[PDB]
Amino acid sequence: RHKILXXX
Amino acid sequence: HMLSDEQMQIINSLVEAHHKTYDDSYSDFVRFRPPVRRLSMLPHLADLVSYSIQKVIGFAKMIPGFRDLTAEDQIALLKSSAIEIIMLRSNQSFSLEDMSWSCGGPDFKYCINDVTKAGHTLELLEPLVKFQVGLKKLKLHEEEHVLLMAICLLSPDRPGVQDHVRIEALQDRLCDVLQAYIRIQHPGGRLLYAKMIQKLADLRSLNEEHSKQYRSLSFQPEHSMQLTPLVLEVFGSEV
Ligand SMILES: C=C1/C(=C\C=C2/CCC[C@]3(C)[C@@H]([C@H](C)CCCC(C)(C)O)CC[C@@H]23)C[C@@H](O)C[C@@H]1O
Repeated sequence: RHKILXXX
Repeated sequence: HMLSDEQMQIINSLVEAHHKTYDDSYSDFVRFRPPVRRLSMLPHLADLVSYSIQKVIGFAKMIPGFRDLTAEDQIALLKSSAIEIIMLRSNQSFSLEDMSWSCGGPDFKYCINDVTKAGHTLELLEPLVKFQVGLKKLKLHEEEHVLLMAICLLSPDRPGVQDHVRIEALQDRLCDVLQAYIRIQHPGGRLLYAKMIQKLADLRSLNEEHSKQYRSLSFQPEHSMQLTPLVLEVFGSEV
């Protein structure tokens, strides 16, 4: 999981 | 023929999306770590690219249909294409007379030599400027420029994408709009669509070279430390 890409 | 309503609405939405995410004043650039001329330009260019990734994300969100994909496909598309969208959208600040990107001041004028002070070599930068020159000479209308960014972003041939059919159908719908626009609205663009598709293949090759060189850069703690959290996530191998 991507912390920042979770602003998709 | 004549462009249709749905085609019109797509062009309008893409041009508005670009105007909302690309600020011709470049006034935000004073907020980056300042440029300095061992990798004296990496802090400033890491900030510039990180900022630009956020803009490309805002642009993607306003591409008609993109927001209907799963979050996983959106991120896969963004991660694989981000550096390409940045290379394309940067053509707007690129100048033939200076052979550099000029962004509202001498401090924010970037030439090939500045990017070597960020870890990159002529293996990437020489092809990159030739790309900017050839793209600049195409004299794209704004409509064409923004369509090409959306087409590049909505490519289904990317690693990590699941719904390949839905993404290809979206991209096909944008290619059709672009083809109709060029035929109807662009005098002398008989060969233009093919030239733009070719630029997409140039971008693939520049992506590969950037990724190779980014890896060499990002595996050294003294250099990865100067990047931003968003750059590390977007350009990283984390799945
Ligand atoms: C950003 C944008 C602009 C210039 C893009 C440039 C010029 C400097 C060097 C860049 C940034 C290339 C670098 C080789 C990218 C490497 C970044 C990194 C150090 C992380 O590996 C890619 C695009 C080139 C300014 C403006 O057009 C907004 C646009 O959006």
